[PDB]
Amino acid sequence: KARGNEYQPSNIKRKHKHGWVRRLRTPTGVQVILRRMHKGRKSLSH
Amino acid sequence: ATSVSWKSRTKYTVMPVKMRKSGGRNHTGQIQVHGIGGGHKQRYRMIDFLRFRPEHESKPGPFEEKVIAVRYDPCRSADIALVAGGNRKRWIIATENMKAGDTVLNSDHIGRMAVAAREGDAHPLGALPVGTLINNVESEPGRGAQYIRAAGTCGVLLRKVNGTAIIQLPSKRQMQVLETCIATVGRVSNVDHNKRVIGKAGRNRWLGKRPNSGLWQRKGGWAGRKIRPLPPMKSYVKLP
Amino acid sequence: FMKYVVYPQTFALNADNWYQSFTKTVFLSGLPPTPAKLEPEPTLDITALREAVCDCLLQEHFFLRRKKRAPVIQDREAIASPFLDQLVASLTGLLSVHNPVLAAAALDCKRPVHFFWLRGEEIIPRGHRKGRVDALRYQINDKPHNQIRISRQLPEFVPLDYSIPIEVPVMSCKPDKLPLFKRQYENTIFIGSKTADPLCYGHTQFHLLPDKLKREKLLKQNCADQIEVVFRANAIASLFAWTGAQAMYQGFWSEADVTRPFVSQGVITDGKYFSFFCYQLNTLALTAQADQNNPRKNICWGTQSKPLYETIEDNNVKGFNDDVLLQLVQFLLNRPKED
Amino acid sequence: GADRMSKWTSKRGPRTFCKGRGAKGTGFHGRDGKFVQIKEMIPELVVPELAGFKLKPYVNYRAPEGTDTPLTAKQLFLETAAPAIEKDFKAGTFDPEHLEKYGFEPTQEGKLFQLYPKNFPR
Amino acid sequence: AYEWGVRSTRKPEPPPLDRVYEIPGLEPITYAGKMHFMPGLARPVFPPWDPGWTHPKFRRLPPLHEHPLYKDQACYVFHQRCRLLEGVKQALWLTKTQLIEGLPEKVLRLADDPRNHIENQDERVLNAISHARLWHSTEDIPKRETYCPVIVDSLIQLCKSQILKHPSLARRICAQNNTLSATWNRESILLQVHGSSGARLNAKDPLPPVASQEEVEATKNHVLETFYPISPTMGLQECNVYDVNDDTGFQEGYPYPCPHTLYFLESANLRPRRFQPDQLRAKMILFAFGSALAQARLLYGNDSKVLEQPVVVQSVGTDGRLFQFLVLQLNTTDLASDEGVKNLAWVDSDQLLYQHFWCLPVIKKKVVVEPVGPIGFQPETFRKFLALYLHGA
RNA sequence: CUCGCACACGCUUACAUCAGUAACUAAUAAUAUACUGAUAAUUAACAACCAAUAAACCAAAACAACACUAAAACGUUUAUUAAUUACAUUGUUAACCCAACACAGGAGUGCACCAAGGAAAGAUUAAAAGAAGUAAAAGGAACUCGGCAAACACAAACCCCGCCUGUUUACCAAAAACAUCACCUCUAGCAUUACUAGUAUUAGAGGCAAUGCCUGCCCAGUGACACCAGUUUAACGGCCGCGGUAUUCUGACCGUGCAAAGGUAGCAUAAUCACUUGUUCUCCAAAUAAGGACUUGUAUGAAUGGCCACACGAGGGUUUUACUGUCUCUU
RNA sequence: ACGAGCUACCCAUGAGCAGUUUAAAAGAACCAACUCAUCUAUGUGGCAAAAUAGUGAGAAGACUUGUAGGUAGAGGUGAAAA
RNA sequence: ACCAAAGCUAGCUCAACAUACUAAACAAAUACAAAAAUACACCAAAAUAAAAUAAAACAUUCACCUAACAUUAAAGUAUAGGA
Ligand SMILES: [Mg+2]
Ligand SMILES: [Mg+2]
Ligand SMILES: [Mg+2]
Ligand SMILES: [Mg+2]
Ligand SMILES: [Mg+2]
Ligand SMILES: [Mg+2]
Ligand SMILES: [Mg+2]
Ligand SMILES: [Mg+2]
Ligand SMILES: [Mg+2]
Ligand SMILES: [Mg+2]
Ligand SMILES: [Mg+2]
Ligand SMILES: [Mg+2]
Ligand SMILES: [Mg+2]
Ligand SMILES: [Mg+2]
Ligand SMILES: [Mg+2]
Ligand SMILES: [Mg+2]
Ligand SMILES: [Mg+2]
Ligand SMILES: [Mg+2]
Ligand SMILES: [Mg+2]
Ligand SMILES: [Mg+2]
Ligand SMILES: [Mg+2]
Ligand SMILES: [Mg+2]
Ligand SMILES: [Mg+2]
Ligand SMILES: [Mg+2]
Ligand SMILES: [Mg+2]
Ligand SMILES: [Mg+2]
Ligand SMILES: [Mg+2]
Ligand SMILES: [Mg+2]
Ligand SMILES: [Mg+2]
Ligand SMILES: [Mg+2]
Ligand SMILES: [Mg+2]
Ligand SMILES: [Mg+2]
Ligand SMILES: [Mg+2]
Ligand SMILES: [Mg+2]
Ligand SMILES: [Mg+2]
Ligand SMILES: [Mg+2]
Ligand SMILES: [Mg+2]
Ligand SMILES: [Mg+2]
Ligand SMILES: [Mg+2]
Ligand SMILES: [Mg+2]
Ligand SMILES: [Mg+2]
Ligand SMILES: [Mg+2]
Ligand SMILES: [Mg+2]
Ligand SMILES: [Mg+2]
Ligand SMILES: [Mg+2]
Ligand SMILES: [Mg+2]
Ligand SMILES: [Mg+2]
Ligand SMILES: [Mg+2]
Ligand SMILES: [Mg+2]
Ligand SMILES: [Mg+2]
Ligand SMILES: [Mg+2]
Ligand SMILES: [Mg+2]
Ligand SMILES: [Mg+2]
Ligand SMILES: [Mg+2]
Ligand SMILES: [Mg+2]
Ligand SMILES: [Mg+2]
Ligand SMILES: [Mg+2]
Ligand SMILES: [Mg+2]
Ligand SMILES: [Mg+2]
Ligand SMILES: [Mg+2]
Ligand SMILES: [Mg+2]
Ligand SMILES: [Mg+2]
Ligand SMILES: [Mg+2]
Ligand SMILES: [Mg+2]
Ligand SMILES: [Mg+2]
Ligand SMILES: [Mg+2]
Ligand SMILES: [Mg+2]
Ligand SMILES: [Mg+2]
Ligand SMILES: [Mg+2]
Ligand SMILES: [Mg+2]
Repeated sequence: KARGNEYQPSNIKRKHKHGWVRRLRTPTGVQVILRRMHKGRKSLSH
Repeated sequence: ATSVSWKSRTKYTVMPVKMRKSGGRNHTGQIQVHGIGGGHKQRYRMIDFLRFRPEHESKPGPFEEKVIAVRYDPCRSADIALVAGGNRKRWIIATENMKAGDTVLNSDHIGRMAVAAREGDAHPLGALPVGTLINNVESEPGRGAQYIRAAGTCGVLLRKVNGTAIIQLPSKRQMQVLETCIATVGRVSNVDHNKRVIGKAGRNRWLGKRPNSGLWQRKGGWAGRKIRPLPPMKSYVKLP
Repeated sequence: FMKYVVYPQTFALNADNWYQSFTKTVFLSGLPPTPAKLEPEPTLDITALREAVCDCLLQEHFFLRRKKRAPVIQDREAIASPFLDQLVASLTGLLSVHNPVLAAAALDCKRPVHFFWLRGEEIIPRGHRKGRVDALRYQINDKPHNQIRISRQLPEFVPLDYSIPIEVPVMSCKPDKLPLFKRQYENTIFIGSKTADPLCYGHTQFHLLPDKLKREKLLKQNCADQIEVVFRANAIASLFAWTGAQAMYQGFWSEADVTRPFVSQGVITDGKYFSFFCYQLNTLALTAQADQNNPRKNICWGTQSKPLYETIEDNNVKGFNDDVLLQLVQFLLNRPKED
Repeated sequence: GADRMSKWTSKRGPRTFCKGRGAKGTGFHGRDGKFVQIKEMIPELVVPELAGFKLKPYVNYRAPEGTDTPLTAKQLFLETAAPAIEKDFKAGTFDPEHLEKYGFEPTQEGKLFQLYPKNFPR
Repeated sequence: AYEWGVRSTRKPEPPPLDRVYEIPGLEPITYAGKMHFMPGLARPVFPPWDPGWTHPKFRRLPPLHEHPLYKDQACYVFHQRCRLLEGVKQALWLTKTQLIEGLPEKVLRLADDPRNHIENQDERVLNAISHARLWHSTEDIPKRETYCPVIVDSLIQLCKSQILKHPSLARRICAQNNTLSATWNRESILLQVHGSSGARLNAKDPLPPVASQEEVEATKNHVLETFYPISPTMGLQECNVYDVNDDTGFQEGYPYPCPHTLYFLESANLRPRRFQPDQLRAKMILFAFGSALAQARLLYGNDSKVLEQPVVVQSVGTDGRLFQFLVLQLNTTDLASDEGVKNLAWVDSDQLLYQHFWCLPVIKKKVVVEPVGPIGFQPETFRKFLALYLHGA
């Protein structure tokens, strides 16, 4: 019915989907971290 | 991610072990079989299909056991029976007229004389008369009863030639195996399973059958009444 | 609504005084005045009672063969709890001949006692309800080791309007620094049974101290004066909750203040030591709007700790105190009035 | 959405997430679910006697300082072991096989406070 | 056959060794020098790690044959929660006793005598039942694990209330969780009742024998019924480490030596977790037999002989509302041969204290059809319990 | 006037005290839980972390006495090892979360319906038009596509379509669509991750829809088995012309031709091309509306299923009263 | 490359359905909590990038719902609404 | 008269040279859900580049298109091309 509230916060889900261990457990996430470091991001992951 | 199967249990247990159903999902997570999922919570009763299984290797002779209870099993369409003999109990597939407090004999001896086949007996195909009704038939000696198990289904022994037994399966197909294969005489319990009626669409969901898709598919060449010849005999005896 | 959870067996340093502030009860050292109008009844067998007590000691300490306890520390919980149960049962059975009430009494084994009351006011400091007056609520959920419940109430110790020069200690501080913490759950008033139980009165309570409140534990924590304070707080909380449950089962509450005092006896037992308390509830109007002109105060009579045995060794009891046994005998032989 | 620049601490998590603030553990978990604390694991603060110690946290201002000469291995050897080895060599008693008497240690695993493994906190 | 293990969930086989390790006289180059894994180097093989200093918590479990008490002959242990297939039948076979339906004559005479009754018997029993089922807990419907011990202790206190009239019950004391060990060899089978019971009442004075010599001699002509397909050791724990020692719950010089009554409680919320009445009766038979064996072997000796003074023990099992009473008289010790005298047992079974209890008032068609309280009440079960309690005096 | 207390998840100090608000935030002031500065705070008993290895163990939870089918989470005991010695670490505020906002929206659980929470109106006048509510003479659907809305009623019936409960186009379509029990086909004689820890009374790929009467003809074409013949339509799908004839309308009948058969039973102006407002009867004073009959519908038709039937439906049409501002005609 | 914290469907673990008629916990009936959204009127840069009020259907089941996980685009899932 | 407008600086870009090429800080913790001292393992992996465009369409073809051999000529020559 009403949209826009699709983001229901959850720390466990956030850390299991975009956490550091989740990023590093796959080579694609490692490449994502490499791209963020090359760009100079202050926060690489959650 | 990859899921782990629930069947991690090496030791045999009489008590029902809890099982994790998976609806059409393989180890990857994609649907491989459609129309499965959302069933009722069930436990698994460990069934010993190898009927002739002596307790101790010191005495390999035929052994007699006693039926304790005939109970319902949600996993299969048949009704199972707890049978105790020696120092251990086990679940087996109950035949048609097995009741609580019955005698069961399990033998592998073959002689020139056929044994009077009762309903609870488990004798090799070579020791049974030429035209008996059998179930839980075996492929290779010692392999185990993979074949007939469903409620009310039973094959028929046809003939024994050259140390080799031929049976007729419920699909009216002839199966050739060694005469040493252990089989149980009689029909499987719950013969009225074919005559049961599902009262509503909810009973299918209780059994765990998701409704079919609504996509209308036009019938192809596969559709129609295909009158085929009977397939040739399936033989498992490895001729040298 | 929100309420404090008051624990009888507490680890706070000086919690007896805080419990007195919460309860409006005054603590008097020593036994209450003895009603010397008694008949020459106590001709019992002191030797037989000593034999029974020593047999219980030896059975729960050396005779009873249990499973091999790998921790060599030999925790006194599993050593004293069955001992306390068997001692209570044996004493009740032996003294029931002299006291017919104990035969008709019911013995509760580790059955909870719940009480919930109000005391004073408090302006809400934080939240959207800041600046409004909220009454302080307290709840006691005790688990006495052994309880004795009877049919008729025991007689009072002092009259209803008995006055004491000693005043209740009042704290110029919040209860959260005891420390106490607020919690919200079901606030039940429970005596040991439901209201339909014909035994709406009781006789005596038994409380076994936990391993957390051991004398050696307190000494290692550098607490010597708090050994008696632990007993005082336990008795003050438990007996008051028990008498309040009795009064509110009889039908008295803040606006229906109690007409006849409710008396209570309590025995608190460590692994080795014993202590005895007597509590008399007279006033139940502890709320702010009814305590404005309330002169009556609750009274708790207390006794100092006193050991029963001394380093029993190899099925032989070395030391024994007959005065503790006599005090237990008097507590169990106190009888309701006959009419 | 949620914040990423703030540090991930124990306050911003569920009940099942309870992370320490950096303190060292003092024991383990026993049998009945309780925590068993080991007295060997807690740091024992070795404090000296300051009653007869005639030293103050501050120095006299009129007192002079010194030229910065950091201590080094060669200087320490010269102050400690060089005179002894020199005396032994002059007397002819110097033994290259055994140098333990001059303060040298063959292995570190023997003594209590070891250097390379750094068994002492401070 | 059909192996019950699955290759996907079983422990994986170690990966095949690198091709370097099959070359004779060649030293593989691995990553063990850098203490971390790096591709391109061979997999190092490590010897079994040996913790020269043994740690209690983090060491491997010692094998069973290393234990000093390990013995070759497997003993069939019966512990507290053992289940028996043919409960009464296997119990009788393993214990060598003859079963009797009714309670003993002296028990009946003590029970049916109105003089030994309580002042207000029916009212006190109803009050105890109501307190146990409803009043003892703040919850509306208390659980069986709660109201089974409560009702058992309430009945015990009701029986104790008769000590005023009978000044002989003071010779008894209760006991909780005491180890019982009674091992015997029967028909070349080493059985051992070993474990702990719910509650145990002990007394200074022995319980007089109840079986008469006529019944004892008639027991000689009785034959124990046999079950062929099932072995007598069904449901027992086959153990290889044990001690052949008659260890009762107490040490020597105990003041209350003779066990009077065992108390068993089926305090479990689930029917599968509870015992069947048959299995409960078997458990009581075996535990009373173990206690009687301990007493007989501490009084007379370890020799296998017929007892001129039989040892009689009592037991009560409580499901919460169903009571099973048992009086077992051990008369012989030699159980290897089946041609001798058999022990005796009176098993009074399926005794309902009350039919049903309604914790809440059931309302049908806007009216109360049945009020709060137990529907159906059989005081005879309580009378038998009181007779068992007062059997000593 | 009554959505209040607490906990879980989530936000991080937005919480408390003092001081200031000319301006910054409140959609405006007063002042301040929402702005600024300074100082303090949430103290564990509630919660997180809190044994393994073998063996005895089929007997449901629903007041559980004992039973039903869909067969059902939730446990002890025994034996071997489980550092043994106070006080460990962590969450404790809030008027708060997700919606760009101090948003009439979306939010799990335990308690009671107030003993707790708040204010519809910034101040006037009382124009039109608009939204909401109440009441109404006589009439009582005459208004309108439709009785939509409203109403002092809140009933009885007749048809079409789907058996029924249910699901669907989040955000213009909730249905006559899908699914459904039932009935039919086809595809498989079998082992360690789906199917399945199952074995043809089984498991998949599908069609049509309970039940009752039934499902008529055809392998000529295209598919599928058979590796060619031959079998299959509850497979894809098709089931006729021309002309004269009984006594005038018709054609029982005959001649001839092509086909694999030439549309059987049933129903019928239908949700069924156009002619159509087909003809006739009932209902109304009037009817292209509704229902019942006639019926070549040369483009109806039998599991892409054909016919009736109970119950059912916010599905689509038609009536009888009762009801009323829908309307006469608004106030 | 990143997405199943919304939604489609599953997998583990939990929680809810008060009252009334009924031998019934009958994919029964009335009506609450709860879940959907039939009709109308406002709203149409609004309270709202789908709402409010009135009125409706289900309401012991093919029912809702909390937490965690999985199926990722030449695909997933789908009681087919492309 | 408000609103306003104007500075010359921070710094950037293109090259050349150049040591030879992942800057500084790393006391403690950092791939448990990162900044959380501490327990009997599993660790790991490779299989062509495609198309948008041009040929006025589009199927064969379409340089450069993250692979060192640079410069002056041979030479836009021989050849390869739905030629
Ligand atoms: Mg958004
Ligand atoms: Mg199945
Ligand atoms: Mg079945
Ligand atoms: Mg289907
Ligand atoms: Mg379909
Ligand atoms: Mg962000
Ligand atoms: Mg947290
Ligand atoms: Mg929290
Ligand atoms: Mg501690
Ligand atoms: Mg925020
Ligand atoms: Mg302002
Ligand atoms: Mg501020
Ligand atoms: Mg708070
Ligand atoms: Mg206004
Ligand atoms: Mg107006
Ligand atoms: Mg109006
Ligand atoms: Mg009106
Ligand atoms: Mg009017
Ligand atoms: Mg009209
Ligand atoms: Mg008109
Ligand atoms: Mg209407
Ligand atoms: Mg109407
Ligand atoms: Mg009407
Ligand atoms: Mg029509
Ligand atoms: Mg429908
Ligand atoms: Mg129907
Ligand atoms: Mg769906
Ligand atoms: Mg929807
Ligand atoms: Mg829509
Ligand atoms: Mg609808
Ligand atoms: Mg709609
Ligand atoms: Mg349909
Ligand atoms: Mg049919
Ligand atoms: Mg049909
Ligand atoms: Mg047909
Ligand atoms: Mg064909
Ligand atoms: Mg053909
Ligand atoms: Mg017709
Ligand atoms: Mg029709
Ligand atoms: Mg019709
Ligand atoms: Mg037409
Ligand atoms: Mg129309
Ligand atoms: Mg009309
Ligand atoms: Mg018409
Ligand atoms: Mg018509
Ligand atoms: Mg047609
Ligand atoms: Mg058609
Ligand atoms: Mg067709
Ligand atoms: Mg269709
Ligand atoms: Mg509808
Ligand atoms: Mg209708
Ligand atoms: Mg519907
Ligand atoms: Mg008017
Ligand atoms: Mg996920
Ligand atoms: Mg999800
Ligand atoms: Mg209901
Ligand atoms: Mg219903
Ligand atoms: Mg609405
Ligand atoms: Mg209205
Ligand atoms: Mg309804
Ligand atoms: Mg309905
Ligand atoms: Mg494409
Ligand atoms: Mg697709
Ligand atoms: Mg469609
Ligand atoms: Mg379409
Ligand atoms: Mg082009
Ligand atoms: Mg161009
Ligand atoms: Mg183009
Ligand atoms: Mg290209
Ligand atoms: Mg060419």
